[PDB]
Amino acid sequence: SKKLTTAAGCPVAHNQNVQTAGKRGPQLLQDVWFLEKLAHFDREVIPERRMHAKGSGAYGTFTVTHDITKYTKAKIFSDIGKKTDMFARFSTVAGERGAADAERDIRGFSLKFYTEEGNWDLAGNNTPVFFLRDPLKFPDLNHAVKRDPRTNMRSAKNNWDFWTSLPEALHQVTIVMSDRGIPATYRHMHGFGSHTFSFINSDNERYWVKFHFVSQQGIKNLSDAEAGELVGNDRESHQRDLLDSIDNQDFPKWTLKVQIMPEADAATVPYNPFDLTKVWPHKDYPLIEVGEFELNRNPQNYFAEVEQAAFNPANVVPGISFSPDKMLQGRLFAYGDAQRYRLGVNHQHIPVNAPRCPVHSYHRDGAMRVDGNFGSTLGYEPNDQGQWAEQPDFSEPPLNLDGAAAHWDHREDEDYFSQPGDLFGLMTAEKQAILFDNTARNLNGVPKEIQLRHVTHCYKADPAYGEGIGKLLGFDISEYNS
Amino acid sequence: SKKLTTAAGCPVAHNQNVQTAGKRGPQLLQDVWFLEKLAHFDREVIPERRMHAKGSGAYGTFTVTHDITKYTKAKIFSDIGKKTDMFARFSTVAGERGAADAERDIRGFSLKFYTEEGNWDLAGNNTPVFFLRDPLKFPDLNHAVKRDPRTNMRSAKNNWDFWTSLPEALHQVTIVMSDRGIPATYRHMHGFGSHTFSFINSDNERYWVKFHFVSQQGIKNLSDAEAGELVGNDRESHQRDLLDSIDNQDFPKWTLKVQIMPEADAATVPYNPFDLTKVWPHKDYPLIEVGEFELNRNPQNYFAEVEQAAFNPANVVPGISFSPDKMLQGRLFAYGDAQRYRLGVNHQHIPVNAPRCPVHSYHRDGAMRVDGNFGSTLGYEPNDQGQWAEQPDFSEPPLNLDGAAAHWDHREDEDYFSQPGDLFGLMTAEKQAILFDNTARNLNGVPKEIQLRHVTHCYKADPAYGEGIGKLLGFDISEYNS
Amino acid sequence: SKKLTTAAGCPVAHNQNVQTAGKRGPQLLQDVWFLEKLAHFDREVIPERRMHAKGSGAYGTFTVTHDITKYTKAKIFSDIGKKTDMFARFSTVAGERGAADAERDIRGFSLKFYTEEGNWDLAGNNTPVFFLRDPLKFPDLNHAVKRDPRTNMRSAKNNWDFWTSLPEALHQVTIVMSDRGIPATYRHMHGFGSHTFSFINSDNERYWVKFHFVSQQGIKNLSDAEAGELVGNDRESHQRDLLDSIDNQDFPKWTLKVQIMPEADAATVPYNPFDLTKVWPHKDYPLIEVGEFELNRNPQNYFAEVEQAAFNPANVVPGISFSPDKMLQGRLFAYGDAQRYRLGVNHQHIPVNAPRCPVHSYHRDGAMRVDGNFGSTLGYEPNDQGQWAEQPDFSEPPLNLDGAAAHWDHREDEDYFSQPGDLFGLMTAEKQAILFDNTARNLNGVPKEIQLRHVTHCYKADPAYGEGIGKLLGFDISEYNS
Amino acid sequence: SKKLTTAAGCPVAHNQNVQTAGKRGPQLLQDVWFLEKLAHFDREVIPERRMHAKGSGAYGTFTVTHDITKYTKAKIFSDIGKKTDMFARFSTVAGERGAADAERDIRGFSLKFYTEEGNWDLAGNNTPVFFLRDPLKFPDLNHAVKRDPRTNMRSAKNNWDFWTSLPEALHQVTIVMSDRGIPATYRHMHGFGSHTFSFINSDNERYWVKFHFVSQQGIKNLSDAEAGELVGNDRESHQRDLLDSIDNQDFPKWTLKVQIMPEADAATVPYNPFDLTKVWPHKDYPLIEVGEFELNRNPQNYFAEVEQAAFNPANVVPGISFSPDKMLQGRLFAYGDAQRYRLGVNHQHIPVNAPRCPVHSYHRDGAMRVDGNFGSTLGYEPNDQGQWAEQPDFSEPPLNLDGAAAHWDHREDEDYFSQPGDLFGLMTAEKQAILFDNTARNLNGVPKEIQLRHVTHCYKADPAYGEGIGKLLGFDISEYNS
Ligand code: HEM
Ligand code: HEM
Ligand SMILES: [Cl-]
Ligand SMILES: [Cl-]
Repeated sequence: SKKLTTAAGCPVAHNQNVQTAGKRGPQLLQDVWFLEKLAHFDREVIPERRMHAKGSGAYGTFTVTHDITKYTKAKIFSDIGKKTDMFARFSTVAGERGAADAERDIRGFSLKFYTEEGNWDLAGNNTPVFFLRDPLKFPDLNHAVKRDPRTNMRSAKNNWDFWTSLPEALHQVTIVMSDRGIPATYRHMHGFGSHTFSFINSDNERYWVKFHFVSQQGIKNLSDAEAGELVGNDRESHQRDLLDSIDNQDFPKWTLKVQIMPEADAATVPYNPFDLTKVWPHKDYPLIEVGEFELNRNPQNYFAEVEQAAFNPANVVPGISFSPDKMLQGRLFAYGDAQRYRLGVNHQHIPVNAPRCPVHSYHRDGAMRVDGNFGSTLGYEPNDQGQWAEQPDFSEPPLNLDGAAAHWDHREDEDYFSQPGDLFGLMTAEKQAILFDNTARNLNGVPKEIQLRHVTHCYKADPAYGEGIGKLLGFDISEYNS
Repeated sequence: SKKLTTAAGCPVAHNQNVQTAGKRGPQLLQDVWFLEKLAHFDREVIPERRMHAKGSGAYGTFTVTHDITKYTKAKIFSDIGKKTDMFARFSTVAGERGAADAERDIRGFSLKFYTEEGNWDLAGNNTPVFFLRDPLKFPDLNHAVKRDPRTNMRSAKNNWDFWTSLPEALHQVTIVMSDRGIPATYRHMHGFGSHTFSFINSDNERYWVKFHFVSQQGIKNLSDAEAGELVGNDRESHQRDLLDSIDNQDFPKWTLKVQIMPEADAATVPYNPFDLTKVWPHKDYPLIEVGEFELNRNPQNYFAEVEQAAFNPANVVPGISFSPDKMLQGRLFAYGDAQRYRLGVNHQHIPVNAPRCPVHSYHRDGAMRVDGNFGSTLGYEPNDQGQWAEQPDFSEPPLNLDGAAAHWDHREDEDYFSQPGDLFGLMTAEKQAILFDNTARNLNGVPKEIQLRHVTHCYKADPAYGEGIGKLLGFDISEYNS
Repeated sequence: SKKLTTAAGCPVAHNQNVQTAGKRGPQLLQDVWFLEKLAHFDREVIPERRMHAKGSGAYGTFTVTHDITKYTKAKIFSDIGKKTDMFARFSTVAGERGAADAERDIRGFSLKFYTEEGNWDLAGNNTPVFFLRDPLKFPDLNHAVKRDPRTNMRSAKNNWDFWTSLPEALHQVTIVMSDRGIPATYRHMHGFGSHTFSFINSDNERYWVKFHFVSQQGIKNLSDAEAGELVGNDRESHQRDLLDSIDNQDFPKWTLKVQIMPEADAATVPYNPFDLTKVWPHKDYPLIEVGEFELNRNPQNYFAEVEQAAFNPANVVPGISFSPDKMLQGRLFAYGDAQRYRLGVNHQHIPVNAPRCPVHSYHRDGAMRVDGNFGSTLGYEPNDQGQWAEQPDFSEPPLNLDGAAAHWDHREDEDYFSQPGDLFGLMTAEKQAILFDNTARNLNGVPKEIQLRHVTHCYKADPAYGEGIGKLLGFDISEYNS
Repeated sequence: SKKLTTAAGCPVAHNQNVQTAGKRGPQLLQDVWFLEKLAHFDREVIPERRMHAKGSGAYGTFTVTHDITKYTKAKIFSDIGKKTDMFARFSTVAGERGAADAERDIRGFSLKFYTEEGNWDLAGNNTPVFFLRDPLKFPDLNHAVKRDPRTNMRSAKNNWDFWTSLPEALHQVTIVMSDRGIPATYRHMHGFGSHTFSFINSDNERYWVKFHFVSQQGIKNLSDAEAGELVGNDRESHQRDLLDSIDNQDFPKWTLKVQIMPEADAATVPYNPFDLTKVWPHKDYPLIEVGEFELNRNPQNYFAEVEQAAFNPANVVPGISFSPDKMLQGRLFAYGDAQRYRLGVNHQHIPVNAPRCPVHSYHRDGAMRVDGNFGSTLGYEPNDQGQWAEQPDFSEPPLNLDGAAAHWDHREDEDYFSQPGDLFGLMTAEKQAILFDNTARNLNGVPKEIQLRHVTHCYKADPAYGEGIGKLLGFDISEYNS
């Protein structure tokens, strides 16, 4: 029971010395434990995630505290006090596997709720917005923010050339360059679904919805100087903090709140409600409390439960659906796809990914089939056994459409600057000074014409925002005020 | 259960019609069930086995009937009446996935015994010998007996050019060209370990051993004409027979018998006891009966239990070990290697491959890790927790060695023809004529110089053997006389 | 040079005998040539195709004979006498690698044209129609026509339960049960795109199109009895014929003809023009001649050129596009998905799949990257280098849409029987008798209620069609005439 | 030029906006550029190396300066002034992709020489020795020095529990805890083959050999405090240095020197000459200058040329071979094994891995076969076409052997401490204080019984070594005495 065996269950007699042809002779092929042990060792590693490769996870419990059942029939939300198992992974974005935790970056805020009608995956971020309006730009973002093909290092030129070429990116650039760019720990940041999603209620009415997760620990951040110091001591600071806190029974909590928009308002609101680079004003759609979750159990094995974790935005549950946010649409393809490659087609048989409700999922065979493959069950539908029966009671209402099939130009909406301006305007002088200093030092070494492209965008958001950065870089106002 | 869900447990509402932009419009990406179902479908297939790709499997039970505990300490054989669950896979060799069952070919006779001290895999054949003396020639044999690189069809010239270049191959060539080359069913053929292996007893004494599995149904074969007729009707004849026999409770049995040679005898016998192209004469080493098995249960799912089955000759149990047969030696590497590629590093977690005894196998991580991965258990040994403790009481005795590390030429042993001669001499005239006819027709269209090479080898086995084929082909006796 | 080396170019001295500790000792691990040779051998096999696994390929040339540039701007059709190289693969559907060539089945008719504006893949069939109207049924078809999960054999019950559950399948069921179900060779069958596609001209006007490939060798078929005799002798009959025909310089040819439907007609025609189970009457849309191709070159290596060939219906070229045929829509996802799994992400660097025109494809990294990965070229767009510039001149016209996003029920169109009834009406008494016999024998052993379901459908197509099978099965007319 | 196409060479019209059902409608599946672009993106990542994942590479040139042709027939050394092109990768050991360059760790020093008789791979380290005597302990070392299964962080307890269990590890622990544990740059460290290898001359005589690479830039190191400050600023410090140095034409250089031991001396020397934890004293075998290499080209693409680089210790060339060092013997299996998994079976067709000399490597098929697969060339040997002809002229002489096949206990050699003591004795008082300090801070938080185990080992090496650490930890000399 601490006794070593082979994978086939044979006792291992020799784990210290290989078999050789005499004391000083070469090694024998028939040391098969050596061959097995090293062959499994040689295959421990699987591909990292193409985005958010560096991260930390924990298990917890979501509890309903308020009634939103008029808007959604989702079983997770059905009764006050109702508890649901869940799993969260927090992460950086650009960093690879052993990259520093405490970098200036978006943080992933990824939740799996093990509901009675399926795993609901909400792969959120610590920001309500993102850089892009169209998912075609996503591989380009990755290539701009990660390592240069030649230098194998991040390139400020590549990063800023790309960002300055997409004025719609200004909102999230501002957020990442602000004081919230480096949370002090994963417990001291908020979470967001970011996208507009939808709620479907008992009567098949549709509402557009935003998910908000409010930290009960409050917001705490690190300056570039504090982060560099921390990173020099510990590339694993945020993992360390999450693990230690839960082991110390200091369980972090977040309050789920939602914004809910009747289907019809989408046609009338002054902002595109499906634009990922924009929020819905709280004045227009106030936050509505729903419940809270708390993270209260560390995984026993990081590789099995965290590295192998897969969150798919397409994994929704009755009462929760998508929206025509083009960014969300693209994500409906890319995650299942990336996860089948990264983890194997049968990766939902990995415990962390498995439903904790009845599952009868049809798909047969595939690599590493360990669940019995449904035994002798026939594989085709329609069939004379009524096997693999669809469930029409769960059918969503149609969605009205208007206009031709085409590549519609998102730049028809040129409101790239007002929401960033609003954000900047709300900052204290200290927060504005931090913003300015972070941006200016990030722009160091970046070719002047790219710098000026950014300063111009900041100016259009708010003249004080452009000027704050322009002054630090040594530009005359005339260079960026047109 | 009948109701259809996604892999994440979400009810599936539409399994008949995809989502489109209007009745006559193009398909929408947000049909996420379509993407999941097709993405899994697209990944059902895994690589087939490189050898013995076509096969049939069943479960059964082995029972000890005689006491051989004087020679082996293996728990499987420890008590008369002791029963052990097992899995068997029968197969052709050259045929791919949907190739005909009823071909002229060796048949695989592969057994997995779920013992209390590990899974014992014996991947045997329906013949006591093989074509080759050295494992380097194995890929060459595959390339000669399978599809030509250009034609994509088997090539008589490739096959016979290769066979005629290895005079040692004559024993197994004679067998495959004899009436035994096409068993009528898997139930009407014998099985053999083929290789010399070893038994180790309670006092750590070593014996060399051969395993023999004698069909209790007896031997039944098909002629080329009968097999062709059958194949034309049914490429699945042997699967159908095996499955149907078991479904009608006519369970096939085999009797295990062994030859046992004291270790010291191997230096004194007139033949090489580790030459896979040779048998041990029954006169020198009589068959010693051990027990019997029956196959009494069909797999519920063929892909998960038969296709994914992995038999590795290196999976031995205490009391059973290997020998210096170079062919056996090469197989100690190749199977685990082939199986990690074909099935994944964690394939021993697939139920058919899993031990039924205690397993504490050390290896961590790897693709599709579903077993918990030993949780938080440390991964290194030596350690201060007594974890992963080796088991020195199961240590095998040393093997004495003599001579330098070198590529010793097996052709020092030029006894290529005497055992084929003995086999031929024991055939009735009808069996000899069948041999002559099968060989002559197999050699059809093969260049004459290659045909002559084979006829010469046959003549050297027995003059009547060479002449029997020589006459059919129109050769003058002086052409192969010398 | 024919001298043997390692993969790293080191001379190999010993390819006949492995290195051992003495003449009769165990094998040494340091025989690294053995390890490398067997490790590569162990990895020769990749997954077969999930459908059409069994096949044959050849290179050839397409030549334009007629002017259709009024309808399409595609460069392949731009000038009379213009030659374009191509590769074709013909195949069965249900058979695995190694299954019989001469089975009753659809034949794949897959073409890759190496045009100056990209590879145009047309993955067609030897039939103008198919069994299904909706791509969700495809994995079900696979599972119904291939091996039973338990028996590992084809199942008449599974196949016919499935087909009788889909009355729309009757058209293709009729075709596959007719004398055309077994082509005598690949050269003696027609090819079809089957789907409605589109042509776009210089003025961006869209026409709907069907592609027809008319065999210049004529149609030749085999009966079940003739096919059985052939299979019994040769599982590779159609490969043998194609290879041998091309080596003998008897190059097979087909004439490309098209049906062309103005965009506005689609709304007015009495049949759904995007229904894969229906053809467009030649009376309404006569065949328009375009050109011809001949296959004149056998591949040098079958694995590298044929097995590794990837045909993706999404690989269209300017002037050729898709249609809202839901079956074609589903294919736009499945192939590239299946192919990246089967062949690797970078399979388009395999010579057979590579374009023979300017290519600058942007995708970076991925497994087995051999093309240089664009060197130091930056990887993001937009960028300040004008790199990865889109080509707006090649933009397609918008497609007009109407109606809500929904899973629209295709069974709104209940015209299941008229086109099968028409096809039957065109058959001679002899061809009808063959159809009746083929169907009755195919329904042998199938549960009576399933048989009756098919006969009922055949009855509704034409009373004589139903009665022909009904008689052979011993049914009274009252059992199926309602 | 600079224009975007699909992988099949079709021009891409829309790279900014995905195709939707109207301006604000959901995304259409038929946007096939989106699917292709995202599917390739989703598959960019391959597994990182199991050890030495973090690294930097460059191309250079080796020049022979002096004559050692008396001892080796290797072509690379055959003539003074002879130039050989090459590639080098330098690396850390424990860090993943993204981990800091400037950690306390062994550095990998890995060389590929493109010789006229094969690629000679020499995967060395920046140290002449290593922690272990037996290759079975390698996965244990990985699991001890990398991330704990539960915490996902490195563990001082795990690491030192393991190192203190292996007294033989002291030599390398001393070196990694010394000032040379953090090279300032890759240019400012030495390289070593570490293992005893062999040289074979024109007369087939064998010499044992050690390879040394002496930095022409000198040795320069960073203290823990200096390294932490650097890491806080830049995780890519060593990549940055190597890249910029070469771009600045400041080409780093190393002189190759060898130690050469006649075969006979191996039995007479007072140290095991095949013990990887030991050096050969310069007193007995002085360094003999051979040539130098410079690194003078940065790779064009890091992924394709550095990440995909594979160095296999078994890739030796005529004139150079192995030794019975158990650790070297194990590496002969593991690297090819790991690389086939990580990179694909055909990874030696990746340009950096490709030989420039004649290559005729035999192996057929396998994933991503892009080289032509030897076209129609037959695949078996022996054959009648002279194909795949072995090269017996390059045969190596036999190695005399003595003793039984057994798992021989290396702890028969109890000389664990003398060489670490010799090294300690040669350090200045300042470098000794640095050693004490690095070690004592490394032991922080490690259970006292483990700490004491290490101090005991150090004392055995030299009383002042043990006392130096003992003092800093607050132990009395009597607690770790003798
Ligand atoms: C929703 C409908 C369909 C789906 C999802 C589907 C799926 C597939 C898949 C996954 C493959 C293997 C691809 C590969 O690995 O390269 C394949 C092969 C093939 N299919 Fe389809 N199929 C569909 C309908 C059709 C139709 C309607 C046709 C004819 C018009 C067709 C013709 C072919 C041919 C010719 C091949 C073999 C291509 C080759 O020679 O490599 N399929 N199919
Ligand atoms: C039992 C002993 C050892 C085993 C089993 C082992 C195993 C491995 C493995 C699996 C890798 C990753 C290989 C790849 O994916 O390309 C690796 C990398 C490496 N190892 Fe070893 N190792 C051993 C000892 C050593 C020793 C003694 C040295 C130095 C003399 C060394 C130097 C290196 C270097 C430099 C690399 C990275 C090669 C590169 O730059 O791509 N290793 N090792
Ligand atoms: Cl994949
Ligand atoms: Cl592998």
